[PDB]
Amino acid sequence: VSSTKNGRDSESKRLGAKRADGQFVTGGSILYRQRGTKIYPGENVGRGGDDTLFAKIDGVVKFERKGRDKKQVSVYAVA
RNA sequence: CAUAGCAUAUCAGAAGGCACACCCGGAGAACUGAAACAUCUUAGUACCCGGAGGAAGAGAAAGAAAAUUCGAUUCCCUUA
RNA sequence: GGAUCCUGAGUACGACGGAGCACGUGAAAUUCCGUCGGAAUCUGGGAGGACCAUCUCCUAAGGCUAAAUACUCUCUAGUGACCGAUAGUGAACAGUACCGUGAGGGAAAGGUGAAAAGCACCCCGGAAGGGGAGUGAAAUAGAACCUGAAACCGUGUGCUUACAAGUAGUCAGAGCCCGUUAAUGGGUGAUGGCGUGCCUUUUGUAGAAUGAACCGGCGAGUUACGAUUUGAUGCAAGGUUAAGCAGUAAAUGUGGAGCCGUAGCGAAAGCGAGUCUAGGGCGUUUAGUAUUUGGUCGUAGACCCGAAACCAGGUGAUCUACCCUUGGUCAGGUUGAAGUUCAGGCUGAAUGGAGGACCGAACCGACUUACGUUGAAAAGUGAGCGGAUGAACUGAGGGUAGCGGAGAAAUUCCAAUCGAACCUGGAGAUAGCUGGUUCUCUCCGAAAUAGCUUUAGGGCUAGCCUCAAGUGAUGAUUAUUGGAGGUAGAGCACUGUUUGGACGAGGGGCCGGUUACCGAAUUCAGACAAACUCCGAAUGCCAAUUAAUUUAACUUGGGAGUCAGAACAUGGGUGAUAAGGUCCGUGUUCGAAAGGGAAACAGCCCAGACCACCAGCUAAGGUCCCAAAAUAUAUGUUAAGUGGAUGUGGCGUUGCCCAGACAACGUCGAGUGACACUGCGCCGAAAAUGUACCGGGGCUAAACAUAUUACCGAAGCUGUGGAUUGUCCUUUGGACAAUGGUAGGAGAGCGUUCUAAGGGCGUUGAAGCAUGAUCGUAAGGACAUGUGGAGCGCUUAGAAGUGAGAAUGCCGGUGUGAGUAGCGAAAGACGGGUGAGAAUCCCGUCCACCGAUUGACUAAGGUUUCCAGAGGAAGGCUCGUCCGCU
RNA sequence: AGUGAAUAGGCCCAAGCGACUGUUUAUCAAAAACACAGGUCUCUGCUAAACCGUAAGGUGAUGUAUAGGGGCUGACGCCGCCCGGUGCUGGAAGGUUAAGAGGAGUGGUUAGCUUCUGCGAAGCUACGAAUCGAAGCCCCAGUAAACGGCGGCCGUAUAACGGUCCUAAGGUAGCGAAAUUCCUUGUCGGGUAAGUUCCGACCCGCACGAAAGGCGUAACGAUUUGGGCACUGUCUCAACGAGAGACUCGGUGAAAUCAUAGUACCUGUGAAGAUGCAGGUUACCCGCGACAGGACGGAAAGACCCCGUGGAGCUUUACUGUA
RNA sequence: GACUGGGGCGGUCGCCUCCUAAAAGGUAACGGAGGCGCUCAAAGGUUCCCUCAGAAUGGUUGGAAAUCAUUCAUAGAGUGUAAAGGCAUAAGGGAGCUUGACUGCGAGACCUACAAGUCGAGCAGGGUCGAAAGACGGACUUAGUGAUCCGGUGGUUCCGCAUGGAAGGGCCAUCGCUCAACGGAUAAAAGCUACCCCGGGGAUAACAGGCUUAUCUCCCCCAAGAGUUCACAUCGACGGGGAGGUUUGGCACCUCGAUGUCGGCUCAUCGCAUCCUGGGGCUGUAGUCGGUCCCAAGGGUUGGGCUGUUCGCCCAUUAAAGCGGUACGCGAGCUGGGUUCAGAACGUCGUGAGACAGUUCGGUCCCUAUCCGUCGUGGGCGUAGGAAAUUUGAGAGGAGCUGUCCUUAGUACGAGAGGACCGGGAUGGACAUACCUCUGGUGUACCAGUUGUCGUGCCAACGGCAUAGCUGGGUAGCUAUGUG
RNA sequence: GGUGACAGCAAGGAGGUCACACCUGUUCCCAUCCGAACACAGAAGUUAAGCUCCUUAGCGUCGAUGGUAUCGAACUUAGUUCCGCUAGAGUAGAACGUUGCCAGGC
Repeated sequence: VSSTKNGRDSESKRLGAKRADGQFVTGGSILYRQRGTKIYPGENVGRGGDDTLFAKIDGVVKFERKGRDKKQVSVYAVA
């Protein structure tokens, strides 16, 4: 009988943290999924063209603090 | 004229029935499957017609092939 | 010898249209039919999957041709881990009885005994039937004849019953009567407690949702060939034969065509423990193969039953429609439209009497209304009513046939069937839909959800279940530690909403201006947000660990089911701050869960049933009687039984103060009167069978409260004995245990029929049938006795038409309704006769009925029914001595 | 009491629809439906057209336009504006452009006569001015008892005329609240009755315009619809008689149905409407006669509604074929 | 075609962003909001530099402001495209040179049923910008497509039929139309059933039951005033507020192997939210009139004309002509007018088959009562001796309604006309009950009489049949309209 | 002065060619309407400003203690109890940088 104008939405992307602080990761592992730079790269960490943070060596991840509010993620080598 | 044909005297050659099971011909569906349906499938099946034999049909290289060859046709097992 | 003539004509070949070849017409190469066109004669011509060449290969346009091969309506001889009378052929005695116009469809029905010795004779009886007696091993072996179950119907008897409320049982329990597989014995049962059948389908069924009257028989995952994965066994770098052959329709023997493996990779040439494009994929660091067993799958009808329909070949116009040829019927009345004589000046004295005429019988029809509706009748009867010389009614013959025919037209008719008749076949059509699907126990045990889908009550993969093999901390819960993150709450600093309160430059007041006033701006002043935040939890999430208790977790395989969910409490959307509403999220319980409480009451509270007991402690809820346990204590409230008002309850301050404050127009003496946060009340509150919520009786506590204690209360836990299975010290026992269950997965068994081998039994009595107070954890097994009169167990192995309570299942038998509905229109009375028997048969004498017919003929059609004598088993809606019956 | 019994038309006034006699759904419809005698329109020159057949052969018809086949319409009597498939026979003549012939002239190649370069003839080759002329170009210069419509707006409830868009006009008479109008029992009204649904009186034409005929009739009629007079148990309001059933006795003797039954009520509970559950209340056992409240009574696997990649029939400018 | 708080009509169907979403991720509805089916040879790369809308300040025309300088001026600027998350390392605004908007690959990871999708260090090769480190595999991030099959263009060191070219396959690169219902039935496809059939479903609608109560009927709570004026005698304006009972709707829990029907007829039984009668009171009741309330449930509560009607308007009455429940009480008790059936006429709308919901005429209502229940009537047994007759009454059921004439009284009262209440017996009535037949009447099927046709015994008189042939009277019994 | 580890904004006060700035420039490499920017060449005079030394907490930044709730559990169907973890406001209070490795000069 009636006409509903709404009814749209998109598929949810699975953004956010992917590995845990203190956890041993492997080289080229994805540590955080994000639109934008909610968290910056750090030591032995890169960013891809989707704003994806990733490791560059085999180590241990620590989330830390960059300036006064900016946050970053690093990987430190020796396990 | 002559054919056709009329008869006559002759041989009875046929006609009907069917084991339609098998075999050889003429004609020839649909439901169904494709998760609908039309090319396709069921299927050259069912059913109808003929011939009708004890078997029918095929068969003796204008080939198969590529070797050094087999060697008409028909049937079984492989290749599959 | 090898080319001097011959060497298979509308042929070969081409095109347009089709077809057959595994092949959808492309390269159709190869081969055929229709229409047309249409070459060559051996250094020729045709083929080798388009095609051009070298190479092979062959010589069409003529004919015949054994063997090895297919099938069985038949014949003779035989065979079977094939059926035994609802089976096996439809058919053991039938294409019959019967049904249909026809094509066509199509049953039920075996049994005396060894031998008829098949019951001489007497008694009762009209007879039938029986009682003796006889024959027989045996007549409860007598033809309704082997055995003889159950439903259902009776006669007798031990116990019990006329104040009683019900799924008919179970547990307790007197009284009376008995005496067995003699054992913690059997029958019946005053009286008390508890208790809403089964199956199916469902979120949920006592259900007023489905199915079944009862009892008996029959009635549903099979086989063949392939594939995958388990178990077993042989051989092993190998393993194994197929068809065929000699043998018995067996084993065995033989027979290496083939198939798998020992090596893979790449599209492929190819390379090779490597290869394809260093870094990568699939590989190498070896066990396979044959037969057989279990599970699942594929092609077959593939677990069983069930459509509406489609197609093919046939049957029917003896019903009905229209037509053709040849024949019949239509009582009586009424009426003067060109009839017609005379008389008059064209109507009077007169009067053929026609017509889809107009009243009415025969005949044809069917408008109203009553009756009838398990009918007298699958379309009728009574009373009225329409036509009744016409387009009338009707007989005998012939003709049109299903995409058809016929139709004064209604989808109306075509054999009681028609928007497409009937029969047989394809055919076991298809049915993602409903129903049904048959012995026992032990262990484990879901789901009602993603995603996609011409998909939405279906399916597929994932999730969750089960079984086996492997791997080894990788599993779970708490501590102590880091970490990612914007919800509750709060807050306005940003985006928007906000109400009051604010300041002058200026368009403006004017006669350019004043100034208040209109608008925006900034301004001090303060509430709000799912799509505002910077200031942020509790929890939940990931992880790491020399941080403690626990027993999981994962990978690869075989097998599934599930895809309708429900209430409750908490977080939210939608709706109305509705719904036993609807949609998500986090838990619980039902589903699939018995037990106790809530009166009753899947989903609420407590709690998870292996089995025995007339042992004990407790949970939730309870302790006056029903109905177990406190009429228990001590101490308080309640008087009501089940919007505001002076209603009352404190802590309070207080204005006026006994100098005399509120009244009576100075008497008067003890507080006055106010203003509130809180306790019980107050009205507040007005439906239909019958008191009606303590469930009832009843209660002033037996109400509601608080604080102690006592006790009762479950299938929870503990005692005692037992079973089956894990678990592991393994003394397999002492323990550590465990043991509700639907779809469904796994294991172990019980019975039935048949076969092999070995041992048994049986006329001194097999199987079957009936009874018993016996044994086994269950399905089930014995033994004793009676009946029966020739076959049947056990042990180990093998093979299946291997188990029924449900399908509005199929067939047979027998109930209930019930001594009930009905006995089909219609005159009978009396006397006599015959008879075992008479309302009913025969004979009277009366009396009634039809009275254009219930009369007499004549047809079609039917086929002996017709006459006489005998007879009453069945038939005849009662009877029967009678009869269309024998 | 004289048709002394039995038999034998009820009438009158007003309206629809159909001319009439006839025919029709065997078995819920007998009629306004179908026919009909007449009208019309069209096709057929005869081995006619048309129809059945694969065809041969047939019917039409042993007929021949005063004859035959098909459609519409229905006796009798009174009764135009229009052809629009982006437009259809006439008057016409200026025309334009398809196919074809017409050739003043005009070029690569040597391009003579002139090598001191130009009417360039003429060959193979490579182009081109005149003026003329088909259907269509035209309002395609017919058509309606053929499919059809009869316009929108606006002055205003092409309604009356009044200015209009564009076309073929978008209305002849006649009728005019309409088996058709919701507003609208239109407003007007009236005849009849005590009280309405008892009969036609303006145009104020949603849903109007003439053989898919518009108006009038005398006859009809088991047709529809009103109003009177007879007359009556139709009713007030029932009573009494006569028979057949019923009901008692002798005889004979079914059927649908059925899980087993020792089968009460009220309030409640519950798959939300209980003989069977809870709490109460009432009730000795067993028949016959009568009634119809409940056993969600019996009967027919709901015909309404939805669903199935189920079907059948019909239509069409659905898709694909084909006579 | 599907979805769908039944279906149809309507809307939608793929992808992106945000809320709902409960601080990881995920998460529904026909819940609430917006975008996409591209664009850019620079808006790409790399080396440099460089940094506010607005306000205030003034300034040659000043559309006030664009153009002009100074004070700021938190980024509020701005970023091609909606949103969110991020950016002054600018990822924003200029300049140079350029094309990395390259060729092979990739340890490992995110996401996920699958097929798809996402990110990547770094290793080769060959390069652009920068002096150099170094940076670069498009774009601040995330939308801008869609398998396979067939078909079409070019390379090749692949196969290719005996051998060899070779058309054709294979591989590598590159295209095009359609799949928007966007996991695409093969890339070709409309309607009416009212003759409708079969398989199913209370998984899902229409009636009745159940829940709810927006709506509906009512009961309470608070006020400017009208009313001459006096708020409250009368009404309550804008009004908003609490409740109670469930009648048009919301929901889809029983019933689709059937719970089968609207009005009327016959017969009831409950309620009170009272129509009459019965009590009372208030009055802005002079007085009858009346207004107005409260208490009160026993009994009563009508005859017709029109419409199928519920409902509704009208004529006459009456003391009065209430409002509700009971499957909108009652169809195994009745009818069948309305409406859901096959025929037909008209109107409108469709090409048409048909439809509408408009009309109009015509159209088949089954059942033998088992159990419980109800109304009547019997058999059995019982109860401390057996019988016959009289009784008591625990407890049940039935009956309680109405109107005239007479005082009173013409007194109260009425400046006028108009008219109080109140007391006695009685009275004879209307309905409905329950007796009965003496009276008026009905009927009388074995009673008396008159009469017409016919047939028998032959005149007549009888008897038979014509509805008891017909006509006129009528005993007992049974009766109303009669009497109590 | 340079680089390098975890507090600001401004407001009065002063102090010097050792720092570095203020200036002199168009003269050159640089370089744009403008040597206003950017370059380079001066180095005359100089703490007036930037720099630089407490500093004022006035603005700003941190941040207590009290304790005003939401997991768990019962009671109940209207929010009440026992727990554990405790916010945002807001008070007090601090606070005008601790200061890592070199030159020069101490």
